[PDB]
This record gives sequence, C-alpha cells and structure tokens, in this order.
Amino acid sequence: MRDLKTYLSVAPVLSTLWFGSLAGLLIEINRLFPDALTFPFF
Amino acid sequence: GDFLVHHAIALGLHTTTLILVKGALDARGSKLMPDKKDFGYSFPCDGPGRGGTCDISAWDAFYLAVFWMLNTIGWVTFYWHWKHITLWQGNVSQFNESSTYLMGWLRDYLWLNSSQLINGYNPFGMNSLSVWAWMFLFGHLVWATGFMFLISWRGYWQELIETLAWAHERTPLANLIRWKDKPVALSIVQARLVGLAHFSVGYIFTYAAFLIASTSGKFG
Amino acid sequence: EFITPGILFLYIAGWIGWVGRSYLIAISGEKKPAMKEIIIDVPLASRIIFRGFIWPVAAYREFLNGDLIAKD
Amino acid sequence: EVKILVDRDPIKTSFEEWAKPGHFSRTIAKGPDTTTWIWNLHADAHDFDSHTSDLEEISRKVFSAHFGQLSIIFLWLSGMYFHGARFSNYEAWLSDPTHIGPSAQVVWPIVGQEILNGDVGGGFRGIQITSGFFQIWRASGITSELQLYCTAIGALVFAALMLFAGWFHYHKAAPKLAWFQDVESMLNHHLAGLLGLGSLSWAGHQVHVSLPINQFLNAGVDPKEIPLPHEFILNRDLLAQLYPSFAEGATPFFTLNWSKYSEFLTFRGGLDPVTGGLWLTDIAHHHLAIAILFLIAGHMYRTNWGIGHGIKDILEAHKGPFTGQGHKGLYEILTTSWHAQLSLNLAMLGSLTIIVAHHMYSMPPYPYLATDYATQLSLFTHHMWIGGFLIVGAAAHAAIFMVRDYDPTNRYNDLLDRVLRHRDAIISHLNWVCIFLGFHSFGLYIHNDTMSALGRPQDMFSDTAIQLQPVFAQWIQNTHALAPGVTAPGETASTSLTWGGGELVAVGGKVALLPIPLGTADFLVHHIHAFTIHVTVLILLKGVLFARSSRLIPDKANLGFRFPCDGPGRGGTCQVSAWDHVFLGLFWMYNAISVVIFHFSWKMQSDVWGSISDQGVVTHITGGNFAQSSITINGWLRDFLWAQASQVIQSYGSSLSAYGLFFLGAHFVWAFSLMFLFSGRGYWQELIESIVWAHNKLKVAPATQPRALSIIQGRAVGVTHYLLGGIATTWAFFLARIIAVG
Amino acid sequence: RPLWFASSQSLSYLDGSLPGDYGFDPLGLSDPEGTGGFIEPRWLAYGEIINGRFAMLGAAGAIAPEILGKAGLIPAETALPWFQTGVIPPAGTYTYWADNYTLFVLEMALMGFAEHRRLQDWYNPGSMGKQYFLGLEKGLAGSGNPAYPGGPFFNPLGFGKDEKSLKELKLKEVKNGRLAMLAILGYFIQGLVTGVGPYQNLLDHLADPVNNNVLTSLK
Amino acid sequence: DFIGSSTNLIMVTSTTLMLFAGRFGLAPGLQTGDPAGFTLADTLACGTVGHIIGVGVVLGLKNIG
Ligand code: CLA
Ligand code: CLA
Ligand code: CLA
Ligand code: CLA
Ligand code: CLA
Ligand SMILES: CC1=C(C/C=C(\C)CCC[C@H](C)CCC[C@H](C)CCCC(C)C)C(=O)c2ccccc2C1=O
Ligand code: SF4
Repeated sequence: MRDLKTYLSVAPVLSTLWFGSLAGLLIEINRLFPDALTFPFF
Repeated sequence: GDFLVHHAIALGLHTTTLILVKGALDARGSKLMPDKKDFGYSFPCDGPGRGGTCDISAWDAFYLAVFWMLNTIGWVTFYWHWKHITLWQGNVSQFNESSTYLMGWLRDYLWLNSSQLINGYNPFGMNSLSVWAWMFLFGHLVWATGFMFLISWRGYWQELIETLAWAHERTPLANLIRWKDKPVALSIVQARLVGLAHFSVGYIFTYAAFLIASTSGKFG
Repeated sequence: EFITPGILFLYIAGWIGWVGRSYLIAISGEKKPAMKEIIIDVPLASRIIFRGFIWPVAAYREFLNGDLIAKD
Repeated sequence: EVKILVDRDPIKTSFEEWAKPGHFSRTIAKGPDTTTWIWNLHADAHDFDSHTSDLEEISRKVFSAHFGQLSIIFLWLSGMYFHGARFSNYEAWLSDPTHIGPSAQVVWPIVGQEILNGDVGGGFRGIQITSGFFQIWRASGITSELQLYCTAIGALVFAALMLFAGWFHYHKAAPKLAWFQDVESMLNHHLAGLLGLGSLSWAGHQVHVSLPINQFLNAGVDPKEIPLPHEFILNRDLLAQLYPSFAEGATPFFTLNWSKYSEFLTFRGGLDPVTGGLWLTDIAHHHLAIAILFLIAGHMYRTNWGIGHGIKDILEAHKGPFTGQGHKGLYEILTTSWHAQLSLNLAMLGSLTIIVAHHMYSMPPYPYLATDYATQLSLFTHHMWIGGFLIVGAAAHAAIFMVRDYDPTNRYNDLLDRVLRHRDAIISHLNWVCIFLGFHSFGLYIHNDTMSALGRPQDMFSDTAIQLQPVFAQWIQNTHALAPGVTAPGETASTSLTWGGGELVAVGGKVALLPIPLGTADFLVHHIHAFTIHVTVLILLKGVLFARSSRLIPDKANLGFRFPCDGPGRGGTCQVSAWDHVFLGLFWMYNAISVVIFHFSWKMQSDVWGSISDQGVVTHITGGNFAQSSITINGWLRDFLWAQASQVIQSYGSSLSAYGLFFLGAHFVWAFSLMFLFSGRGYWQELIESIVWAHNKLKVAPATQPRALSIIQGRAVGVTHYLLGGIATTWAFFLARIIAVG
Repeated sequence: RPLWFASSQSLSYLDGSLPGDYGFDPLGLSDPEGTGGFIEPRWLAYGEIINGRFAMLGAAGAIAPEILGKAGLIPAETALPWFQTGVIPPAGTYTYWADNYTLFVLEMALMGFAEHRRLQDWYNPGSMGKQYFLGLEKGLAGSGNPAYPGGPFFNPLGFGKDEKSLKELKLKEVKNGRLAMLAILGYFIQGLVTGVGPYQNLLDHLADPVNNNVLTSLK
Repeated sequence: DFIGSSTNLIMVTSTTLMLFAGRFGLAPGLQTGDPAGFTLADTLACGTVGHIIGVGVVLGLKNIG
C-alpha cells in the first residue's frame, strides 16, 4: 500500500512497532528465563 | 548502599561541575551567543530570538549549579547522617539493608527520624524540639517561596504591579501618599537570585532543623 | 555478575550505535536528509541493521582507517 | 429556518497526508529543519483555528474530533465493562459488598509484579479498583458477567459507530457553517433529546430494572438465583409483587393518579440504611422529573417554526439595572468563535464536575459506595482535579478568544468592552482580596504554628482557643437538618445527613456519612479554599483581560496568545503572555485542588469514615484529630502527611507496592519538572551544541538539528511534569492509605 | 395542488415532480440545497417508495396468516401473529425446516444479491445489464427512474404504458404504501401495547368497542 | 380519563382555554385553512401548555381538596 508504508516508516509508528516487538521479546525472555541476576552460560 | 550513594555523589559532583565548567567556558561566547563577553557575567537573556535564550549567561549556569550543588550536598549529608545515626543507634544493619533502595531513604531515614522533630509542638504540649519543628516548616516555606521566583517569571508581575499602581493612584486617602521609587517588579536575573536565595535558605534551614532535631531527640 | 553481561551490553549497545550511526552516514548524502530521520527508510535501515552484527571489527578498522572520526 | 446544510466529499480519504507529516499548516508542511519542528507539530496539532481560517472547516474538524473522542470514551467504557466481565470479582462483590475489595484488574506473572494481585477477597487475586464501577453495576442491577460482556461488545460497537461517524462527517458528508451556527436547534435537541430523553430512558431502566433487582439484593438474594430484568418486564406478576403499583399499569399515569405510583417513585429523602447509597426509588423519581424538566426546557428556543425564543432576541432585549443595554453581539461572538464556546463550556463543565464530587461524597447515589472509602476518596479527588483542570482550560480558551477571535470592528459587545476598560480595577481588587485572604487564612495557620510552638495554645485559632466558628455554614446545617419537617414536608428525612440529627447510616462495620461538624479548622481551611480559588481566578482572569494589551505591552495581540515574552526590556516581559498566565494558574489550581482533597481526606478520615461498634460508638480512622491538628501546618505535616503516609511506605510488600512505587516516581517527576520551570532554553541549547560537537566528531551528526525546547515548551513540559508528579504522588498516597485502612 | 400541511419552504422543491407531492415537508428533510449522505431529495423518494413497498408486503403478509387463521384456510399452527413466528423469540417461536438464524443467513444472502444490485443501479443506472448474471441481466438493465425500473422481470405487464396511467398508478402505489407503513407502525405499537395480533385487535374493537384504546400499556 | 370527572373537566377546560388564548387571545409558514394563523405548531403548543396547566391544577386539587 503506497503512502501507508511511508506513514509506518514515520518515527513514532516505527518506534512503537520496534519497541513493541522489543518489549515482547524481553517479556517472553523473562518468562523463559525469569529472575535472572547472572550470565552463567559463559 | 555505600557504593550506590557514592555514585549518586559522583553524579552530583560531575553534574555541578558540568554546569559550572560549561558556564565558565561558554562565558566568553558560544554558537548561540558569541558576543556574551560584551554582555558581562550577569545579564538576563538575549531575547526570544534565535529560538530563545533564557538563562544563557554564565551567571545562570552558576544559578542552576547551585541547585545541583545543594542536591549533591544533600545527598552526601543524607548519606552521612543516616550512616552515622544508624551507627550511633546500633543497627548498622538497618542502613546496610535499607540504603540500597530509595523507599528505605524515605521511610527509614526521612519519615522515621522526623517523628520527634515534627512532634516538637503537638496540640497537647511541646518539647525542646519545638524550635526545630518551627524552623523545619520555615525552611519548607521559604524553599517553596523560591519556587515563586523560579517558576513564575517577570511580565506577569509587572502587569500586576501596574494594576496596583493604578489602584494606589486612584484609591482615596492614598493619593496623598505616593512612592518616590517607581514600583517595578523584580528584574529577571535578580529574581533568579532571589528564588535561589529563598531556595537555599529553605534547604539549609530545613535540613539543619531535621538533622539537629533527629540527632538531639534521641542522641544516638 | 558484571563482565560477561557487561561485554554482552557493550556488544548490543555498540550494535545500536553502530547501526544508527551507519544509517546516519547512509542518509547523510541526501538532498533533504532530515525527512529520513523522521521517516525511517525501512529497507535501508534493515540493510544497515545487520551490518552492526559484527560491529566491533568494523569500528576497529574504521578507527585505524580514520573513518570513525570526522576531520572537520 | 434550520436546514440540514451538508456537502458531499469535501476531503479525500487517503494516506497521502498520513505520509507527509505536518501537512496541516504552512510552516510545518515543509519538513524538519530542526527538532523544534516536531514539538510545533504536536503543539499545533489540534489548533484548527491556525490551520484553516474559516469556521466551516474548523467546525467540521472539531465535530469529527468530538466523534473520535466519543469513540475513545466508548472504547474505554467497553474496556471497563469487559475487565469487569472476565477479569473481575464482581459476583463475589455482589455476594458480600462489605469485605470484598472491588477488583477488576489482574496483572500478568512475569517479573514479580504478580504480588500486585492482592487478597481483595472472593477467591480472586487482583488489583482493588477504585472507580466505583461495581457500585454503578449494582445500581443498574447487573448481577452477571454475561451482561457486562455484552455491553462491552455494545460499547465496542458504539466506538466503531462513532469512528465511522467522524469519518462520515468529515470525509464523506460533512455539515457546513449553517448547520453549526444554528444553536436554538442544538440547545433544543441537547435539552429535550440528549438530557431530557436521556434521563427519561435512564428512569425507565431504573423503574424497570434497577429498582426490582436492587430490592431483591437488599432483601437478601444470591445474584445467581435472581430474576433477570426482562423477566420483570414480561412477567407482570413478578414486578407487581415487587411493586403493586405496576398492577394498575399506566392508567395511573394517563389519568394523573400518580399518588398510587408512590411505591416506586418516592421522595424518601436521605440514604438507604440497608446499603448506604441513596434510595433508588428517589433516584428514579429524580431522573423522571429531570426528564420532564429538560423536555419542557428544550422547547424554549425557536428553530424552524413560529414559536420559541431567539437567543439573539433574548440577549438583544435584556435591559436591566446594571448594564442591560449590553448583551448585544454575544450571539455573534459565540456563533463565530469555537474558543469562546469552548471557554464557557469548559468553565461550566468543570464547575459541574466539582459539584459532582461534592454531591457524590455527601449524597452517595450508588449502593455500597459510601463504605468503599477508596471509591469515595478516589471519586471526589478525581472529579475535583478534573473540574480544576477544566476551569483552567476555560481560562486558556477565554484567552485564545481574546487574542484571535476578537474584533471590535465587526463583532462588538458592550459588556466585554466595559470589562476590558476597567480591567485594572478588576485585577487590583482581586489582587487585594487575594492578599487579604492569604493573610487571614494562612497567617491564621502561621499564628497557630507560632503560638503552639511558643507554648501558647490558649492564643491559637481553635475551638479550645480564640474561636473562629463558621456561623453561616453551621446555620445552614441547622436549617437543612430541620428542613424536611417544615419547609419540605414531602421528604421524610433530610436531603443529606451531613447536616445533623441522630442519623448514622452504617451498613456493616463502617460509617457512611454521619453529620460532618464544622469547627474553627473548617473555617480556616474553607478560607484557604476561597483564597486559593481567588488567586487562581486572579492569575487566569488577568491573563484573559491582559491577553490583548496592557500598560507594558500594548501590542500583545500581535505577538500571539502563546509566545514566551517580548524580550528582557521594560525590565523584563518573561511571562507576559496569556499562555504564561494559564501556565501559572495551573500551579495554583494544583495548590487549590490539592488542599481541597487534603481537607476532604482528613475531614472524612477524622470525622466521618471509621468503624461502628456493637455498643454504638464510632471509632474514626485518624480519630477526630482534624479540629486540633488541622489548625497548624505542623499538624498537616505530622498528623496528615507524616501519619497517613505510613501505609504507602510500610507498603513494598502486598498489593499496594505499586502505590508505594508510584509514590516515589511521582515524587521524582514533580522534581524532574523543576529542571524545566527553573531553567531556560539558552543553557540547554549551549549544552546541546557541545554535545552536537561530540556527535560531529563521530560522523553521527543528525540532520534534524538538535534544538533545546522552546521557552514556552520548557514551561509546558515543566507544568506538565509538575502536575503529573504532584497529582500522582497524591494519588498513590490517597489510594495506598485508604485501601490499607478502609 | 392538494396540499396537506404545506409550508413556505416545502413549496420550493415539492412542486409536482414526485408521486404524491402533497407538499408535506414541515420538518424539511428533502431540501435540495446542502445535501449529502442519505438525506437527499432523490434518495428520500427512493426510500419512501421502498419502505412503502416492503411495508405493503409486511401489512398484507403479517395479518394474512391471521386473516385466514381465524377463518380456516390454513392450520392453526401456521396461523401465528406477526410476532409469535420466531421474529420475537421472547414473545413466540415457530419451528420451520431450518432454525431462525439459518433463515436469517438465507434472507441476508438472497436479499444481498437482490439489493446490492439495486444499489449499484442507483449509483450508475446503466449497469446490471453488462455482467453475466446467468443471462437474466437482460431485464435488470432498463431503469429509467431508479425506483421504477420497469423491465421484463419486475414489470412483465405494461400497467402504465402511457404516462397518465403510469402517474396515476405511481400515486396509488405511494398512497397505498404510506397507508401500509402507518399500518406497520400500528402493528408494532399494537403488539407492544396488547401483546396479541392485529386481527385480534380488530375483532376486539369491532365486536363490543369497549376498552378500544383505554388499555394503555397493559397486557 | 373517566370522561365527566373533575380530573377530566379541569384538564379539558385548561386545554381549550389555552387554545382559545392562543387563537383569539394574548398568547401566540405551515399554511393552514384557519382564518387567522394558529398553525399546527401553535395548536400543539397551546395543547402542551394547557396540558401543563391541567396537570398542575388537577394535582394541586389532589394534594388538597
Ligand atoms: C540500569 C540499571 C539496571 C540494571 C543494571 C538492571 C539489571 C537487571 N534487572 Mg532491573 N530494572 C531497572 C534498571 C536496571 N536493571 C529499572 C530502571 C527498572 C524499572 C523499569 C527495573 C526493573 C526490573 C524488574 C522488574 C526485573 C529486572 C530484572 C533485571 C535483570 C535482567 C534479567 C533479564 O531479563 O535479562 C536477560 C537478558 C536479556 C533480556 C538480554 C537479551 C538480549 C538479546 C536476546 C540479544 C542477545 C544475544 C545476541 C545476539 C548476542 C549473542 C552473541 C553471538 C552469538 C552473536 C538484571 C539483573 C529482572 C530480574 O531477573 O531481576 C533480577 C526483573 O524481574 N529489573
Ligand atoms: C482510516 C481512515 C481514515 C483516513 C485514511 C483518513 C485520512 C485523513 N484524514 Mg480523517 N478521520 C478518520 C479516518 C480517516 N481519515 C476518522 C475515523 C476520523 C474521526 C476522528 C477522522 C477525522 C478527521 C479530521 C477531523 C481531520 C482528518 C484529516 C485527515 C487527513 C490528514 C490525516 C493526518 O495527517 O492525520 C493522521 C493522524 C493520525 C493517524 C492520528 C490518529 C488519532 C486518533 C484518531 C486518536 C488516537 C488517540 C489515542 C487513543 C490516544 C493517544 C495514546 C498514546 C499516548 C499511546 C487525511 C486525508 C484532516 C484533514 O484533512 O484536514 C486538513 C482533519 O482535519 N480526519
Ligand atoms: C435529539 C438529538 C440529538 C442528540 C441526542 C444529540 C447528542 C449529542 N450531540 Mg448533538 N446535535 C443535534 C441533535 C442531537 N445531539 C442537532 C440537531 C445538531 C445540529 C444543530 C447537533 C449538533 C451537534 C454538534 C455540533 C456536536 C453535537 C455533539 C453531541 C454529542 C455530545 C456528547 C455527549 O453528550 O455524549 C453522550 C453520548 C451519547 C448519548 C452517545 C451517542 C449515541 C447515539 C447513536 C447518537 C445520538 C443521536 C444522534 C443525533 C444521531 C442520530 C442518528 C444519525 C444516524 C443521523 C451527543 C451525543 C457533539 C459531539 O460529541 O460531537 C460528536 C458536537 O460536537 N451535536
Ligand atoms: C474540552 C476540552 C478542551 C479542548 C477541546 C481543547 C482544545 C485545545 N486547546 Mg485547550 N485546555 C484544556 C481543555 C481543552 N483544550 C484544559 C483542560 C486545559 C488546562 C490544562 C487547556 C489548556 C490549554 C493551553 C494552555 C493551550 C490549549 C490549546 C488548545 C488547542 C491545541 C491543543 C493541541 O494541539 O495540543 C495537542 C495535544 C497535545 C500536545 C498533547 C498534550 C499532552 C498532555 C498535556 C500531557 C498529559 C497526558 C497525561 C495525563 C499524562 C501521562 C502521559 C503518559 C504517556 C506518561 C486546542 C484548541 C493551545 C492553544 O490553543 O494555543 C494556541 C494552548 O496553548 N489548551
Ligand atoms: C509557600 C510558597 C509561596 C508563598 C508564601 C507565596 C506567596 C504569594 N504568592 Mg506565590 N507562588 C508560589 C509560591 C508561593 N507564593 C509558587 C511556587 C508559584 C508557582 C507558579 C507562585 C505563583 C504565584 C502567582 C502567579 C501569584 C502568586 C501570588 C501570591 C501572593 C498571594 C497571597 C498573599 O499575598 O497573601 C498574603 C501573603 C501570604 C499568604 C504569604 C505568606 C505570608 C504569611 C501569611 C505571614 C507573613 C508574616 C509577616 C508579614 C511578618 C514578616 C516578618 C517580618 C520580619 C517582616 C503571595 C505574595 C499572587 C499575587 O501576588 O497576587 C495577590 C499571584 O497572582 N504566586
Ligand atoms: C532539560 C531541559 C531542556 C533539554 C530537554 C530536551 C532537549 C528535550 C528532551 C528530548 C528527548 C530526550 C529527545 C529524545 C527522544 C527522541 C524521540 C529519540 C528517541 C530515540 C531513543 C532515545 C528511544 C530544555 O531544552 C529546556 C528549555 C527551556 C526551559 C527548560 C529546559 C530544560 O529543563
Ligand atoms: S522569557 Fe525572559 S529570560 Fe526568556 S528570553 Fe524572554 S525576557 Fe529573556
């Protein structure tokens, strides 16, 4: 869709998409590996 | 907790240093005002043009750095006084388990140690810490009055005192009395100074009252 | 406790800055390069994002080649 | 005549204007030269009077924007009804609405935040809500999550409906100025149809749904084995057994034999003793009578036929003893300025919100609202803040009218000219009464502090000292305690029990509004309230009147409504704009409403809210310490701020830890605001140019040039963070305290 | 020229150009200046005609199962009122060969094919004779007026070849349709106020007209 | 209802007297066949106001007397 990809390219729409994806990533990581205080995998 | 508050102290020193060094090195001029040396140390601004030049002087940098300085010394002295009042009481474990999170500083230091202070005068009597409770509230009052001069700026006050001058020149039995000095509002840089003076007086008096009353209400 | 996470920070953080810097160099030569700051070229940004995967060697070499510091 | 007056397809629906940002103006639809472009984009985002200089396009824009706001409110309502359906203990609250905390929010167990799901009661772990929505739903006779779910789907339907309506009334078929400028029809419809038939249909709901179901729940009935509302409609024997007045039908109504309808439309004054709310028979009669009233009121103005009034015909023919030759030209400014109407409507809507708070704390209309002290405190606090904010917006938009939409050449008014002429007398006398009020209220507090600190409690201003008794408010309480016996014999009990008498409507181990006494402290704090209100009025009315010209800047209307200053000259003009006056009136509205809600919370926690014993003596939360500690600022610091903020700091544990956290963070953001209010753009621009040097030295220079915030934007960010942090501090404090004690 | 509650503005667009122009527009719905959406003087004419036709079917198909059912001619099972047929499940339900929601999907699909075509003929009248709709689009093309298509399918007989007879028939159509719309309003309000069928209401009013309308809001 | 009663009489007379006060009296497009004005809107207006007066007087009579 022309000019919708330009709107979704705009800084707030793109920032909310990036930070929603990133926050879901961090959230699911903390579900998978909750309560982390060390990196023991070396 | 000592690590964390030492890094808060480092933040305070580095930031006060930043403000002051930036005002000292941008005292002669910057890209926003390269002719600042021609305006002296203390001047209000350079007008709304060029985006806006509020608080551009090196004096203004000093004036903001006094805020960050009082914050820094408040941190170093809160740290000192709580570590030492917990040492003197006996429960160093209190500080060691409570200095790592800020609700420990708000509960176990500011709220806890200020009981005997604010009870310096209650409705059913008073004690020797009544003067420190009164000075505590006095320092609160002037620390808040400085916010009038810092937040509220000129222009509102000149256009208020214009109405007051109208009223004095048109109030019967007070046309008899007339000023010799035309009552203008405070100047801008002056009012930053006056707000900073009320702010610092209140900071200092409040913390003196709290630190003496709490440390003299129990004496360790 | 600190260093194995810390490197894992400086990698990821240095990913970000090496990406957003590289993007800023890739849209530096446009006519009005400010309308790509607020409207991010998703193809260009996606090409630039994984350039910062192995960012440390790129930053190292650009420090040795002098391309890391502008010469004014 | 009042035609339909719309046009087809004025604006093409497309994402082309989604792409180019800041399309709506001349200086923003070019692209960012700097980073000020984005702040000026968001700032002028809804400044429709700046985009297009005609009332037609402006009016279409605000109409469809109101549709978007209505879609948002319907979506929010759908959310609340749905969270009450699937994520709530509403059934368990209905079963025991005295020991089950109203909860309609559950958190996800991810990073330890699951402890915010507290033991609210009813086999449910969640956040105790304070919106009083459960009380509304018991006042509506819901008694099932299916009903909340289906009205949530209905509110989503209405949100989609309002969004489609905004799209239709901007992009596909939009009205023109002949549709908005006619206001006799708008008033007639919003009175007879919105508010008239709205109250009529709510009275119909109550008469047909709320009264029977609430009578069943009050009699004691499990909400599962309670008959549905449609069973009350259809099965006439059932509702007739509830109220035999229904057995006769509407021939009571149409033969005007309404005396037999007094089984379900009573004038039974006071509160329901079984549940602590108002009598829903009284509320049904209320909404019915209000419906008749607004229905006869909405046939007042002339729209299309011969009968009615012209608002122009009223205002231009309203001579009187004090400047009645004026009022001519107000129909012109109000039908050609959205900012005038916005100012007036915001003033009255915020004052109504405050009236709402004051009438909901004292005449609790929902069942089991008065004993959910969190609900009462939160509602009063909320609607007080909303009213103060809306009044300050009335200021902002009065000022924007005065600058932009004010032309003495075309649209002239005698009254507004007379106000602008003697405006210095206005602001001078208001400044004087502000100083007088500050002294003879806060200086009374300071005298009390000094005397109590000097060991002279006999010299304080208290009931055990020099007494400043509110004789007038006490006399009003004495009258209204005795009103229903002589002046209003139709009422068996007074309109409220805050007046006086042997009335204390406890529903369980909780008070729910015993008679509030008025002592010296109430005089003192009411004069503090008059004081803070008068100073807010000073600042705001001063910005309004001096929005155009003054003795300092006689060309301020050419500088704009929202400009920083006119430079350091004339001594300094730093906050001379009307925008700066609303920005300061925001701080003073904050001070005003904060001391108002402090008065409220302490007065109720000391004199009203508490437990009731099996012997018949009430034990309040704080313990009646308002008459002796709320005369000194040290008592507000000690017996109120230090004492009641123990539950927010001996939180960090069970559910209220968030309120603990939101305490400190709010404490922060307020202080974070002080970075903005105290400082100025010049220092931050120079710091930013040093940082820009640091970025140019790494080829990471941005193209959107970093600029420090605009001066006005620094002040806006400051007052914004200041209000947020202070209000969120007070919100955390209030909710933690009152959820942890009552 | 017969005017029933005409106004000063109603005699500015309802001159003679519509079937039934008695000038009755006191509210001012069909004013041509400043129009859009569905408040249009052409769309409102179309809506009058269509609601009148559907109301004629409703009126002579809702009392028909009771005009007959109280005279024989059908089983008493298939002799329900207009509201005890499943269209008000609170008030009544008949069991057909399908449940009522399958029949609603039937109504929706078949009427969708029947009326989206009508709508696209309202937008561009030349259409509905150009796409292969099983060859029966030959009759669905001829429109002239949008509300009076008059093709082999809808107007097989002439019935108004000349404009005088067609005008008189259009007048008869809209007048019988307004009567049927008032009749449907009477059906709804009578079923709401009595809970029985309209033919029961007629028989109760005719035989011994006692408590004709005195039973206000009583079932 | 119950035609002939007091509640009917002092309501009918109020409605008709308001229609008269609008027709030939001090009280006040839509071209009716009426000699002098008094359109359908004016008729409904006088009927509404006469019903207001009628409800008021019948309920003031039912309150006392
Ligand atoms: C700046 C100060 C600071 C620091 C150092 C930390 C540090 C931490 N916090 Mg705290 N926190 C902070 C501020 C801070 N927080 C603030 C401000 C808040 C309030 C908003 C919180 C609120 C908070 C909560 C509520 C919780 C934490 C938790 C944690 C831990 C995170 C565990 C985790 O999920 O990471 C795991 C690691 C990641 C998410 C990073 C993954 C990155 C991706 C997958 C890429 C990595 C791979 C990459 C491709 C490279 C591979 C190499 C090669 C093959 C290419 C950690 C000890 C959590 C915890 O366990 O408590 C101790 C927890 O529950 N914090
Ligand atoms: C998807 C359908 C659609 C499309 C393509 C358009 C397209 C357009 N509209 Mg229309 N509009 C629509 C739906 C649509 N509109 C609806 C549903 C409404 C009713 C609210 C309107 C009301 C409307 C008005 C009143 C105006 C336009 C205008 C415009 C043009 C400019 C759009 C722009 O830059 O703003 C893009 C803006 C956004 C995408 C922001 C969305 C804001 C939504 C409504 C509220 C969201 C708030 C959120 C819940 C709260 C914030 C939370 C956050 C902090 C997390 C453009 C031609 C303008 C125009 O042409 O005049 C010159 C104009 O003045 N539109
Ligand atoms: C008796 C009819 C009637 C009713 C009920 C309303 C009701 C309303 N109008 Mg008003 N309006 C009317 C006639 C009416 N109007 C007329 C005749 C005009 C022209 C003079 C206007 C001009 C007007 C303007 C210019 C604005 C409003 C606004 C509003 C809304 C204010 C928000 C509110 O209180 O939310 C309460 C919310 C509800 C009751 C929910 C609404 C749900 C229903 C579906 C809509 C109400 C009926 C509506 C008239 C639509 C009729 C059907 C439609 C298909 C034609 C409110 C819904 C303002 C608004 O919010 O903008 C959208 C606004 O800006 N109206
Ligand atoms: C009916 C309510 C109403 C309406 C319709 C308007 C409409 C308008 N106002 Mg008015 N205003 C209102 C209420 C209202 N206001 C109130 C209650 C106040 C008192 C605070 C003001 C104070 C006010 C001022 C002082 C000014 C306006 C201005 C404007 C115009 C442009 C606003 C704009 O583009 O910002 C678009 C929206 C934003 C920029 C967003 C604002 C962000 C808010 C402040 C943050 C708070 C959000 C939340 C509570 C905090 C948590 C957030 C979370 C994410 C962390 C527009 C005509 C301006 C104007 O006309 O100047 C020419 C202007 O200068 N208004
Ligand atoms: C506690 C802090 C504080 C105090 C005391 C004041 C005091 C005042 N403000 Mg300010 N203001 C403040 C904070 C404060 N402000 C902040 C933070 C803002 C941020 C926006 C503002 C913004 C602001 C505006 C915008 C306005 C005011 C106004 C006022 C005055 C109204 C009350 C008055 O004169 O009554 C009498 C004085 C007081 C109540 C002040 C306290 C004095 C007490 C009662 C005792 C005095 C003792 C006595 C004189 C003995 C002195 C000692 C002796 C040795 C000489 C007063 C000068 C208004 C004004 O000036 O016009 C009337 C006005 O328009 N203020
Ligand atoms: C702190 C301060 C500033 C500096 C404040 C800055 C410039 C505004 C804050 C801007 C934010 C931090 C920009 C970054 C947000 C971008 C959208 C980038 C997002 C990308 C990542 C960071 C997520 C002023 O300019 C100022 C002006 C006048 C009076 C007082 C003050 C004042 O107190
Ligand atoms: S607001 Fe005051 S300090 Fe800022 S530019 Fe204007 S005159 Fe100078």
